[PDB]
Amino acid sequence: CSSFTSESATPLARGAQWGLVPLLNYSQAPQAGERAEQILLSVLAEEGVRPRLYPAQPQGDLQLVDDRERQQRALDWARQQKLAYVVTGSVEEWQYKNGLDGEPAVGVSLQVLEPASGRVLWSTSGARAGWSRESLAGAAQKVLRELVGDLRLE
Amino acid sequence: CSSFTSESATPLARGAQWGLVPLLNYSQAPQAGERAEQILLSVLAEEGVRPRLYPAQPQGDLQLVDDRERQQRALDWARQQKLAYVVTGSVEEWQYKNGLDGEPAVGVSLQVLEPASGRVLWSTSGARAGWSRESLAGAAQKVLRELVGDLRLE
Amino acid sequence: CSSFTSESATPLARGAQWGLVPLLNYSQAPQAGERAEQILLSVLAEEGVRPRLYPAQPQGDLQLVDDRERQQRALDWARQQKLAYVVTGSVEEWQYKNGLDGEPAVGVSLQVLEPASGRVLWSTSGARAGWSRESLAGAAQKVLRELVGDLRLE
Amino acid sequence: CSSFTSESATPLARGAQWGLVPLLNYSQAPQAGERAEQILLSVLAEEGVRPRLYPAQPQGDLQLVDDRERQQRALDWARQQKLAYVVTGSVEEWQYKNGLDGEPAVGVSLQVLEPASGRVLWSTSGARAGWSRESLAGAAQKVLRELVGDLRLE
Amino acid sequence: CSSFTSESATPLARGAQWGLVPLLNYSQAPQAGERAEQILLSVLAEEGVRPRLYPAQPQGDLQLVDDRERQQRALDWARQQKLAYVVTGSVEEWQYKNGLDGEPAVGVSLQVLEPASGRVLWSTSGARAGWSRESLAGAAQKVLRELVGDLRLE
Amino acid sequence: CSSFTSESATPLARGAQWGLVPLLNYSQAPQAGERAEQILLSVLAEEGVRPRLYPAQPQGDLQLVDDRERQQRALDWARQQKLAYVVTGSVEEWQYKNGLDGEPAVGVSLQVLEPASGRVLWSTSGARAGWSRESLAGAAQKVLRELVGDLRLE
Amino acid sequence: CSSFTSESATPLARGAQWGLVPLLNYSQAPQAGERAEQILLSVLAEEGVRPRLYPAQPQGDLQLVDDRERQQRALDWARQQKLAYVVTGSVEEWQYKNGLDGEPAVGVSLQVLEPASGRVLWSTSGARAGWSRESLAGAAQKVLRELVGDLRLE
Amino acid sequence: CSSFTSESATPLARGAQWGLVPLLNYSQAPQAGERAEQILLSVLAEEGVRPRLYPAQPQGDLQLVDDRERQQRALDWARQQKLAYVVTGSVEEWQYKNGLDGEPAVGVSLQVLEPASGRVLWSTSGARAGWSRESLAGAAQKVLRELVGDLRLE
Amino acid sequence: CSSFTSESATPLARGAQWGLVPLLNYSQAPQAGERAEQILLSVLAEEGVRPRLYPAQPQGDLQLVDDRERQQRALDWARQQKLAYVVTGSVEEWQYKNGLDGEPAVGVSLQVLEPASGRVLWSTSGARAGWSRESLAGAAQKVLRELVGDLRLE
Amino acid sequence: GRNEEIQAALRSQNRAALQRLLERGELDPAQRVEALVRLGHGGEALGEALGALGDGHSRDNREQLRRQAAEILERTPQGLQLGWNKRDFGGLDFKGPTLRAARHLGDDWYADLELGSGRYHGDALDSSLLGSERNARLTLRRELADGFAAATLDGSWRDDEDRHGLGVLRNWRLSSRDELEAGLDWHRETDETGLMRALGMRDSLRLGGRHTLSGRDQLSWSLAHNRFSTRQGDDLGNGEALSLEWAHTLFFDGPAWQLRGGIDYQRNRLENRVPDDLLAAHGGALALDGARSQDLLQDRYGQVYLGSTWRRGFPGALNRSRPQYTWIVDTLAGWQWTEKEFNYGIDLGIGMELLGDDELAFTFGYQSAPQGGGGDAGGTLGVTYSTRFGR
Repeated sequence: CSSFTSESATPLARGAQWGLVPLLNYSQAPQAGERAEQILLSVLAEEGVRPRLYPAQPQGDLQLVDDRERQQRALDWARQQKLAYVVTGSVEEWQYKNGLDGEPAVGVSLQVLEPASGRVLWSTSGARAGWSRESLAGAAQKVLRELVGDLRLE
Repeated sequence: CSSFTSESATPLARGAQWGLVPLLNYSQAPQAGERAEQILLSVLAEEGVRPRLYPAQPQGDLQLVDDRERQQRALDWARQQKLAYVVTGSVEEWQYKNGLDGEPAVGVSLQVLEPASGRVLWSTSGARAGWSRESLAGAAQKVLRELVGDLRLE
Repeated sequence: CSSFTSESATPLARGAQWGLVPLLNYSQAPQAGERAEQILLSVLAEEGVRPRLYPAQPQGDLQLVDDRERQQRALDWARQQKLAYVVTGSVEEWQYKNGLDGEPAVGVSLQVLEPASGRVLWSTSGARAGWSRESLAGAAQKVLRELVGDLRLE
Repeated sequence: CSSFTSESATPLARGAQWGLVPLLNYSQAPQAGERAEQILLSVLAEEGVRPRLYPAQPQGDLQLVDDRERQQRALDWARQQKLAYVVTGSVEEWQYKNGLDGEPAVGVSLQVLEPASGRVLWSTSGARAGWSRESLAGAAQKVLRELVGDLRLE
Repeated sequence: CSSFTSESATPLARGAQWGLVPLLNYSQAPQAGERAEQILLSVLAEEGVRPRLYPAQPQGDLQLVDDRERQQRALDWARQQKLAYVVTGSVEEWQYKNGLDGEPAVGVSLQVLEPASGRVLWSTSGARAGWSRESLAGAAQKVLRELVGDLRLE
Repeated sequence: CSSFTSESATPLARGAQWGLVPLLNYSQAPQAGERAEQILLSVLAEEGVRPRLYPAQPQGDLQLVDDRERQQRALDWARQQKLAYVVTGSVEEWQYKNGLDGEPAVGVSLQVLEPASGRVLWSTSGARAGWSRESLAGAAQKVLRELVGDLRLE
Repeated sequence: CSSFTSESATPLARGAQWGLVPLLNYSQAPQAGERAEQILLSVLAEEGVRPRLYPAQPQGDLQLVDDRERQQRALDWARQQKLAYVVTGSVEEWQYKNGLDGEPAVGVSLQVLEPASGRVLWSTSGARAGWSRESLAGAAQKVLRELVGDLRLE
Repeated sequence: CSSFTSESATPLARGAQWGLVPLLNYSQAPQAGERAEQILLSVLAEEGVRPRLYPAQPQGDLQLVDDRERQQRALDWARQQKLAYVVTGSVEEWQYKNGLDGEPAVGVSLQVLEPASGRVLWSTSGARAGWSRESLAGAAQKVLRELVGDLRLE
Repeated sequence: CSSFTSESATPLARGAQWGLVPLLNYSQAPQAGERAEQILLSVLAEEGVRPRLYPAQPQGDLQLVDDRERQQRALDWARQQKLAYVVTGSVEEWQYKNGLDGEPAVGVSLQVLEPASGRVLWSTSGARAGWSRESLAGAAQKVLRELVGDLRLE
Repeated sequence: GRNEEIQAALRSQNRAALQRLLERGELDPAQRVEALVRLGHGGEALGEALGALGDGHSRDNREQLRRQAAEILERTPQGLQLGWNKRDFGGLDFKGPTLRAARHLGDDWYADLELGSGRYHGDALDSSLLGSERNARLTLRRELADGFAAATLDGSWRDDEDRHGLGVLRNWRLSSRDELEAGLDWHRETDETGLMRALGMRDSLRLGGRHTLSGRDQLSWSLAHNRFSTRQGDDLGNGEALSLEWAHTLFFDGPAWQLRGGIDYQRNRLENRVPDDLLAAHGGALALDGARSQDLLQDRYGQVYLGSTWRRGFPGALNRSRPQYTWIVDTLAGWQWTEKEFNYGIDLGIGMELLGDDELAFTFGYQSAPQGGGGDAGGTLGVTYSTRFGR
């Protein structure tokens, strides 16, 4: 039981200077954004995209740095680097529904932006409530593979 | 399961000036005396009795004030008004019995006093339980109707 | 499922100055003695006995005012009034059985004391475990009816 | 299911001055000794025994007052008068059993003492695990009836 | 389901000055030693043995006084009174099972000592786990009857 | 199910001066060493052995004073009194199991020492998991009987 | 279900001066090392081995709880008395499992060291998941018997 | 369900001076490293390897002590002592799986290090869960045997 | 499984200057009034009515908000803005019924006021316990559609 | 306090208070499982119980969790079972392998599949026409707040004639001491007689109830109206059936000892003559000579019985509920006043755990006077291997 949006924007060139900035974690699972980012890095590399990872920001106050502000600072870094595209996203659901089945429920949104203007060139959302015998990591991998697969890469 | 006592006393006269004083709550349910008083007022009017209510007082410190002394104050009001009869009583049980059926149990004693001397002219007790699909207020109304119904009025 | 003791004493006279003094509550149910007093008032009236009631007085402290202390004060009052008999008793059990849908269990003793001497003239004990759909008030009413019913009045 | 010991002593005289002093509550049920004595007084009344009850005395904190102390003072009171016999005893068990059945379990010892010497003239112990639909007070009444019944009086 | 040890000592004399000191409560049940003593006094009376009970030693702080400290202070009293024998024991188990049936489980040791020297003349141990519908007092009575019944008194 | 160790030592002498030193409690049941001591005194008496018990020397804070040190004081005492043998040991298991059977489980070690030298002349350990209908004291008695029963005495 | 390691070491002399150092309790069951040592003393005695127990020392500080510290403090003791062999070891598992069966699980490792050099001469580990109707002490006894049984003694 | 890695390294020499360094407990079971070390010492002895044990020096506050640091200290000890090989490792899982099965799950990694360089000469890991009738110690012993058995010592 | 009251008033005019003051929340669901407000705004638009929303006021302590006074203040706002009609109402029930298959229960009362004088021109109540597989928002939407649907507009 | 209020909420069946305590995560694992059972979610109760039975929690929490998990598994076992059964109805038996699987298909839906092949070896039957009987039965049980509802789909494919039946059942819980049950049956398997079992179906409308008159005493009754027809759709007779049983428990476990005493009565209006197509002469499978209508269905049957059962769990159950082994000894003595015959029966069984979380069970049953046996003794023989789904 999965659901994916179909973005109608134009194709984006694969051979460009891509970048990856941290994902926004709106799901209540801690560190879900980092896990989604790792799996998305693996999935993008499977499709031939090798984004430059944002630098590790020395955050003195983790609570102070809102995920949105971290994303904005990473966008500033990407602008400083003159990257053509920047891949980001968000995590809306990262949890096991539990009960008895314990099926994983994963929901993530994928966005590709133009760093110079900050415009959203691509926007897609995917959700999956996987099988009972499925892992959360596997469900997230499937969702991100579907989302990155839907990108119309030249 | 219901049980009622039958009084052997002589009938009372409907035409006299009836009164009503608050009921003693020996059940642990909060404010069950007031609920019983309201339903008793409704049930008495069905028969044809229109008792005059005991005027309330400021709370002040009602914690020190017990049910019996408050009822005695109400009886002082009743004798000051020259009332022939005073309907009163007590609540012994007002609760839903523990179980999976939500069964209400009501126990009400109904007394009729003479304010001139304070002697009891009528005293009956009724109990009801076992009707799982019935409301606590409905059981109380039925018990009070049976007790007020048995009150021989000429 | 009930049991009652059968006294071998001489009958008492109905046409006598009866009195009622508060019941000792040796059950651990709060205010069970007062409920027993009200239901005993109703049951006695059914048999044609109208006992004059002891004058209540609010307790300065619950711990200081013991059950037997208050009963002794009531017996002093009855002695002052020159009553022939003082009907009294105690509550040994006032509770539903533990668990869900437990039946009511009432255990009550009934005593008739001579106010002058203070000696026991009558002493009967009754216990009942009722139906699961029966109320505590109804079981107590049945027990008190049987105890007062066996009381030999002439 | 019950158990009773058979005293191997001489019968006591019914036509004598009997006394009653409080039972010792070694069961962990509060006020079980008072309930046992209240039922025992009614059970003795069946057989034509009317013991004079010990007088009530003032006290401070009842928790700090030893039961054996009160029994000793009551024995002193009995010796002060010409009481030929004193009925006493103790409550070993007074509770509904633990388990799915929750039947009443009562265990009581009945002793008769010579007040002048304090010598034990009679000593029987009774125990009962009654029907699950039986009440605790009823089971105690049955046990005390059997113990007092076995107290053959010539 | 019970087990009893058989003594290999010489029979004792029924017609002797018997005493009875406290039983040690090594079980976790409070006041189990006193309950066992009461039932043992009843059981010995069944066998024609009337022992002199230890006096009520006045104590302010019962916690400071150990159980077997009390036993020693009672054995000295037995020594002063020149009693031929003295019945001593301990309670090892006094509880219902922590299961669905809650069967009573009782274990008691019985010892007959020579008050002057303090030598042990008799030593038997008895344990029982009774039926589901059995009281703790009844099981203790059966165990004590078996222990006392094996004394082989003369 | 039970298991016992078969000592390969020489028979001991029944006609000797036996002592009895307190048993160590390595189980988590409070006062299990004392219960084992009492049942062992009863069990040895069944086999014609009458040990001399150990004097008090009353201890202070029980939870602070180590069991091994009290035992060492007891061996010192036995050394002064010129005892031939001292029976001691330890309790390893004393509990009802927490499984779905709730059977009693007891494990005890029995040791016979030479009081002066302290050499272990005998050392046997026994364990038993009894029936659900069996008592903890009964299982302990059975284990102690089998250990003492296998003891080789002359 | 059991598992035992079989060693390839040289047989050790039967007739020799053996010690017995306390065992290390690496299991989370408290006092399991002492129970293992007692059952091991019994099990060794079944094979004709009578080791000299290490003299206990007072424990007034919380730093004297480390089993390694005690074991070294006893190894030096064994060195002073010039023992040939020293049996020691550790307790790996001592518990009833929490599954449906709740069988006893015991894991014990046994070592024989040369006291002067401290070299390990023997080293075996045994584990058992016993019967659900078997006790924990019995399972430990079986494991220790098989570990000591396979020990090569001549 | 078991899985073991198969190293492709050249074999080690049985005829060499081995050492044993503590295992790193990355599982959350306390003291699992020492338990694994004891069972590993027993398992190595089965293979004919007699490692020299690290000397256990005391540490500071036991709550906060890193395993890698102790391992490094023992490596420097072994380097000082001219040991050809040092056996060490880590525990990744040491627990019973949740449920009614009581299923042990053990995960252990075995490493052999040249003390001079500190280089890893061997590294294998094993796991075992799907055997509900065996104990945790037994499972650890089987895993350690399989790892040591695959060491292919020459 | 719903119930709705049918107003007897005259129809109002669809073409007029409407308002929407906030709804009272007498249910215990926090912020149920706001959710009802949004769904009611959507439902009115479906019928052609496009009310002017009231302006948000600054808020201090959110726990001290008195819905009546804020609604009154919005009513003055409507009066100064010269609005012909004002739609308001209350939320009586907004919850899922407890237990398995807990269906959504929504109860809303809708009122159309005249801001010139505050006179109520329309007042209806609706309540619905929806299907088990229904959402609270959907039940509220259906109830409000029925309420606004029956609101006769000409 | 707080724990006192939690216990009060658990005892009083305060569904709202339990819901609050559960959502705010202030209950212990055992308390959580208890609340889940009270609120009607059995599957989530089983899940939370099995997922918390480990060393991480404290004593008596593990005990209560184990007991609750065991009782839930007794009610709704999860697992697979392979076995072979022999049931002798008296002069007629039915052997063959069986396969039973059951699991919670979701939190509130329980599935129970029971497949089985088999053959009839009977003197009164033409077993050649009655070839291998392939039986498949699917039962979807929906849990409800005050009981449950179940729908069964059972089919029996055979060379003679296929049977497709459907059954719906709704169990009500009026209180903790009372339950009621109404069910409709359509073309279902029979057990009144061997001949009816082999050649008959049943359309039945049934009512029943179970009442707890005391902690150890339970009263069970059942009222039925049954219509019996051959598998080809020819009437054999309708009737009503009444049953009433009183069960007294002496020990709840260790071993569980229970005494039962009850009465069973059936009255049926049989047709004038058995359909001719069923007779072996007219190309049928009824090899009985004469073939009187009583043989398929007795017009009057009655029995009053007393029974005693000793057991450790339930051998042959899909899930073993006791440590490492189970056994059952069940005895029944009966007095059939309609047949003037005393019926004696014993049911024996033993189970043992082989590989862990499983059970190899052997079960034996004997019954001197089976209903419709006509003086021939009946019995039961079975061997099963059961494995449990779960951690």
